[PDB]
Amino acid sequence: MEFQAVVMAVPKPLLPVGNKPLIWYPLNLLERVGFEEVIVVTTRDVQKMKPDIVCIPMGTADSLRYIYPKLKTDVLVLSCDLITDVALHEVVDLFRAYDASLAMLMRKRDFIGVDSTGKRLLFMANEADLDEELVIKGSILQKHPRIRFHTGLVDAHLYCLKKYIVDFLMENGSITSIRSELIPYLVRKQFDIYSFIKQVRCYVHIMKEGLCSRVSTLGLYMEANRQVPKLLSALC
Amino acid sequence: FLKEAARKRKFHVIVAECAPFCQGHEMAVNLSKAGIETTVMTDAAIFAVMSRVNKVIIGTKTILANGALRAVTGTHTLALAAKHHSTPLIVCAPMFKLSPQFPNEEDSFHKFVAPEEVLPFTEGDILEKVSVHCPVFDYVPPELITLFISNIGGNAPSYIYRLMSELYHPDDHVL
Amino acid sequence: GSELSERIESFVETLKRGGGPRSSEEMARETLGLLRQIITDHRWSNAGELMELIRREGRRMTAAQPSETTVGNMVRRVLKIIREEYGRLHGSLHKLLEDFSFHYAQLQSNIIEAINELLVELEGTMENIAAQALEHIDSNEVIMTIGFSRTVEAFLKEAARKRKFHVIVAECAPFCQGHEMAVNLSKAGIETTVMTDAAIFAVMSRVNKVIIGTKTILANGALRAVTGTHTLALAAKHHSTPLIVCAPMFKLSPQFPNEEDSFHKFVAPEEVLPFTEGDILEKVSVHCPVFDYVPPELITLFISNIGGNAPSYIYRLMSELYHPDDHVL
Amino acid sequence: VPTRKDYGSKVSLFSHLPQYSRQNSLTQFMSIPSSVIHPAMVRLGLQYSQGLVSGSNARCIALLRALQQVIQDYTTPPNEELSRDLVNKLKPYMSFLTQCRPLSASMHNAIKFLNKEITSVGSSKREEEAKSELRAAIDRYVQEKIVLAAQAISRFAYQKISNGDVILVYGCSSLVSRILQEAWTEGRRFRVVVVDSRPWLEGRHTLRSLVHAGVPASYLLIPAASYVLPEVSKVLLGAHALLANGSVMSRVGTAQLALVARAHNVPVLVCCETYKFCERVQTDAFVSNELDDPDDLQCKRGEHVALANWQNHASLRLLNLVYDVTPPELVDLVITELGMIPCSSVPVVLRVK
Amino acid sequence: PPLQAVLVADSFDRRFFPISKDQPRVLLPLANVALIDYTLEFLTATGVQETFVFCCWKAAQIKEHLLKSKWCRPTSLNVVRIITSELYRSLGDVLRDVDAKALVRSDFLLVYGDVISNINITRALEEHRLRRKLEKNVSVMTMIFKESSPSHPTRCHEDNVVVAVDSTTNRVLHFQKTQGLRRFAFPLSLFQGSSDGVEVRYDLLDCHISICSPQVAQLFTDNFDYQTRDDFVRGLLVNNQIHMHVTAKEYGARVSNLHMYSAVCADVIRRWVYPLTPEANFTDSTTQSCTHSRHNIYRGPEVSLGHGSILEENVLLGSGTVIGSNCFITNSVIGPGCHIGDNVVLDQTYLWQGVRVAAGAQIHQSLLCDNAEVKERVTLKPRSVLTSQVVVGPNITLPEGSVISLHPPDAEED
Repeated sequence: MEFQAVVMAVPKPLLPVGNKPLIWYPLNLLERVGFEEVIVVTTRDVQKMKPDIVCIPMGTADSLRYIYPKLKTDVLVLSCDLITDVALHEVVDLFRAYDASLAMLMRKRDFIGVDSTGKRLLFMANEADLDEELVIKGSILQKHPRIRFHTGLVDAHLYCLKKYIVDFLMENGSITSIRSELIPYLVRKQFDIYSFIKQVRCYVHIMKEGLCSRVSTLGLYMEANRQVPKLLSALC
Repeated sequence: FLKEAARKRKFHVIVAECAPFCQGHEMAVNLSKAGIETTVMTDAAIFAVMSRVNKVIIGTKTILANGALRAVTGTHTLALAAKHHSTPLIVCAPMFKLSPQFPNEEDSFHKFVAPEEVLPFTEGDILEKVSVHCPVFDYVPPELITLFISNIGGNAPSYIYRLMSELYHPDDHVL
Repeated sequence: GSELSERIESFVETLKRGGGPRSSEEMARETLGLLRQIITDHRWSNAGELMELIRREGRRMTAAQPSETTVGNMVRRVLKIIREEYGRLHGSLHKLLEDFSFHYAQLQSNIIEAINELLVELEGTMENIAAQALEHIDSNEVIMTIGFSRTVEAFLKEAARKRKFHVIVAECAPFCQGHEMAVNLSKAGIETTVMTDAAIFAVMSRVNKVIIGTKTILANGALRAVTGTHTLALAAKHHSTPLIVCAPMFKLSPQFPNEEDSFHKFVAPEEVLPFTEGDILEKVSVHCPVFDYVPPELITLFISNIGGNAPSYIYRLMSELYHPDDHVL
Repeated sequence: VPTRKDYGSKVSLFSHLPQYSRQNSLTQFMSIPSSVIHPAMVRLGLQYSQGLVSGSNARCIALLRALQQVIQDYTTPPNEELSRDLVNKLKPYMSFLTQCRPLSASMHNAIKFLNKEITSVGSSKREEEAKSELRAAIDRYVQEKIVLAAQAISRFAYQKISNGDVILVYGCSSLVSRILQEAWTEGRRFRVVVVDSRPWLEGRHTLRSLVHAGVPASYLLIPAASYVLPEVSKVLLGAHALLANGSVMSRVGTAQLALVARAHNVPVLVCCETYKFCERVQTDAFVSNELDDPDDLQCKRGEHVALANWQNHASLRLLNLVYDVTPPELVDLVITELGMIPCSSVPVVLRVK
Repeated sequence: PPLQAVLVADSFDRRFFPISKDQPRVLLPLANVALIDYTLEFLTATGVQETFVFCCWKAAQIKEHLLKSKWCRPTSLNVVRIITSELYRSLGDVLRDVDAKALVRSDFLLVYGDVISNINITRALEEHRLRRKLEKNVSVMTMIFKESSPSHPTRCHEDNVVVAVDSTTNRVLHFQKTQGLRRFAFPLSLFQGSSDGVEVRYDLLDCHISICSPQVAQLFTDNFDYQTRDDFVRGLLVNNQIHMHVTAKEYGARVSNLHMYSAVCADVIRRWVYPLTPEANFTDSTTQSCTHSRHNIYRGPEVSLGHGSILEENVLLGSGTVIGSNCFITNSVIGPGCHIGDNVVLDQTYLWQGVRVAAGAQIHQSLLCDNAEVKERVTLKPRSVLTSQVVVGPNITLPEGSVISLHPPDAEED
């Protein structure tokens, strides 16, 4: 079809958030809107739509290349810890209209630069790589003289990716943990990946109203456990 | 053409009677019988009322070769008023009303009937002096026409010559 | 006193820099008040010296802004008033088959009285024009206008209390002022509509009447209206629809289309093409004319405070309003 | 797929035409992996609704490429012929595309040609061969009616443009821009006057394209066209469709421009392809037209918008016309790949195809 | 509080190094009219009630030109005051002297004597005052910027700047030029307090118009090594707050070098600085009257245009200028008292008063100052500037970028 579903879980993914399985929330984000097939990459102990479950005897990029022969069309990566009240169409419309190569979703130490219209991704960097200051090129400003900076947003770890990007992940085994190596590289490349295109663009979606909380600690765990009930009241 | 669209649209129809034979009254009655909000009037008030009109749809007796018509008396003035106000004048006529002749002839174009309809016989002795003429039809040039709605679709008057070439043979024009 | 000088300089500067009074009525009132003031506090004895002083000051005010002809009209009206009052106190082909150096005493008081009478008439012109709305508007009528004019606004909203019609408003591309008029009309429940100039001819087949406002009326019955009125008049003439012009008497200038090129007021191209385009602004030549010329042949009637008249009689109004020697000013 | 709901209060004279809003898209109520609608058609409808592809030929080219993709991605089911299956399957896609944005004459003609070609496929031929033949027919049609026709019209119009001329164009038409660029490259030395209108402001596209080409150009809005025509020597216009009665259906600001040009005694020319020649007839733009988003009429003048909240006034209406019709009495010449023909020869060319 | 301004009629930088030897930068005729006239008209039109004119270089000429001008008349609402001194070497010394004399009281404007603009500052000044009354001595300066495109000819590299401002409330967090530099650096201090409405702006034209406060002059006395305004802003930003105001429907620009000069000239002739145009005659002079015609062609009195010559685009003819036969002039500004020959092509050329051009000359993109003269069969290339009272012999072809002046070492000699 158009998109393929993949939910990576590389216990933590089995924590009962809201007395329900933690991996049940991403699948619900995938379910109710087509998605008759889903591919899950989990540990050996993690086991119970139509889930295609594979074990991991390792980073996100390695798992994606590990399931490369499986994928056949554009991918939509989802995380194990993901409870959100967003409409998936909001990010897929951006991926569909501008024929973009990368589409991400975030919610209000990691600096991001968005253009005037507010959805073009122009700059992406971490605080650790920068030495002391923030360096910006002249060409990006000649094309886009206005760059709105965000620092406080959170990364939901969900991306609408193309197929040749996965082919590129297969080619170069240097990128690991795409969330910190592939997305910044693509953002720095829109201004090699140019061999599998047969111009690169990256887009973003900001909700500013939601429960887009990615569970990665005990505090966020309790916060999600407390906020899930008003959402489960409408979902089910 | 008018009563086929009244089932899905609502409009106002103005009907101008014909002075010699007031045949527009029957049309107005038949249209009002279907609920179209029709009105009847004289020819003298054609131009006076043709400032609020938006479209004109009429029928002809025959279509000449250069796209002109032989219509009932009063259509030439209607076309003149339409051209003065720049209003489209539609002519709904089938293909059998198309004659392969140009305005060659003279005087025998119109059909002249007894003057009884114009001036009655009970006037008096003035009928020996007064000369009365009663033309039934008139000539409408093509320049005042805008469109021709036929069974094969609407067309412009500047293409009627082709319909002639398509319908009749050049050797059978004189008959 | 120098206060008169300070006022004259401020008036000339405000007219030359930007626009002054927003409404034409306020402009005429301000001009007449300044003229009355110049007559009141000044050293003048004879009519020729006063007329030359007023002529020099009016020439300055006109040179400040040539497109602002309401001030030239008021100056010429005051000059005609002075000449008439002087002839009242001192004493063409049919005619054909003058010093102002005599000094009277009550000339100033009656000049001021005449100016006040002109002011009151200037104030009543709006109601006098708006009172003739029902004579030309009917029920279930469609009216088309362009721009924003107080006279046309009053003429339209004065008849909505007794008649119901549909009003179409065409905005002005450089300064979209028709939106305010459309909003003000819809606030009174007139069933107004807003549209662009590109769809003027496309919609001008279902229109029944046109009522518009002008900035000034020329001598042969032509107008200096906002940009877009020439096309409106052309469409009206193509569809043979009457085009009414609601304009008071102070919008009448005694000049024929003599001039060339300085007719229209050209403003910065920022409204047409923004400054943020790029480098193409060095090559592309942009022009932004505010006004345009409308010939008299495309006009049908003129509704004024003294009743409607045809354009072929505007010359007589000129002869009635201004003096032939004060045409050049 | 549900109905495309309307937006706002429409005008009394255009109460029969749809009025939508660009912010509210119809892809909200659909599955992310589109099952009932083809993904290519979904992306095409989204691009049409968002205004990404704005043009008669850009729209037709995008539609034809999407149809090629659909045919490549479509496999015929059993116990049924392909010649009728493809037409029946493409019908809802066309319905969805029309719901996203009313189709143009070019798209209608292209869809008619494609349906004819699909119906012409025999039941004995194989599936792969039929699909390849359809894709090749689509590509040859694009090549003949769009690229080669544009070259023939430019080659014919090059003789009409002379040195020292002052040509006046309106809106954004790729055919006019290509004609002017080729005439300038062939050695002609003239200057163009670009006329634009709100709210699309698409004339700036042709303006920048000409500046990039090196042609001296000017820019102004349509209400001042009566001011620039006295110095204009020729008026080049683009047409989206030519009806059977010779009338020209094009952007809204064309009929008024042609009217003003005739009043100033300036010969008007029209450039159009033969595949944009519609067989239907229309006398004015009221019975059939297209109403775009009314919120485009809002403008930031000064520091406040006079039409910021127009829906609060129940008596206030916002009219945003798109197309318009011009009578044949205002068009001097029509340029096509067949040759220069008058406007009262539109049906004759429709005869030959 | 009456609005008061400070006018620096001397720019302590010398880029017009040949031309500025005989005659100041601020009296160079742009459109037959000096730049200080443009600046004074802008100040008088924006609402300024009093100005303080400071001059060091060739101040006698400046003062006796202002004293003939219309702003020094008893009927002017913007009373001007000339303060002259030979010690001033930079803007910092001028502000120090203002603080020493206690001339200013309230929010005053700081503008150079070569700024051409039609911007109204009531809005920005109102914003400034309200902000200052919520923060009594915070919010000390407001720099006016005109939003443009980075492609525009008016944006020269020598003045080109990049800002890192707050989008919630306009506030300057980082400000730096981009003269000869390809990748910009922005420190991390900016993202310290709030960190949500931060934005980088590269589409801005520095109008060199700043709404200053007496405290600015105070700080100028405090910091002795503040030599300009830019250094004041950098030294305050390393550490009081400085804000901005962006305009999109008004024009404003400062003539800093020659390239900036030919950009404002083109804009002024093309009516981009309306109402300030040659047709308006905003100086109230009798020898600067003109008539605006089609294609933005300006003709003065006694133009004596010869038969055959063609004016094709935005040209400005002076009063007394004589045009010959069969000429071609375009995008060129000609001064009063000029005298052209025959078969003379002028393309983007600027002739000042007292120039004579012989027949057969072809001049393109070059500037002729007062009393210049060229003989027959002479061809000038782009950027081929002639200073005052130079004479170019016949049958000479000047190279591109050539500069001729009567002083020996500036660039060349007669």
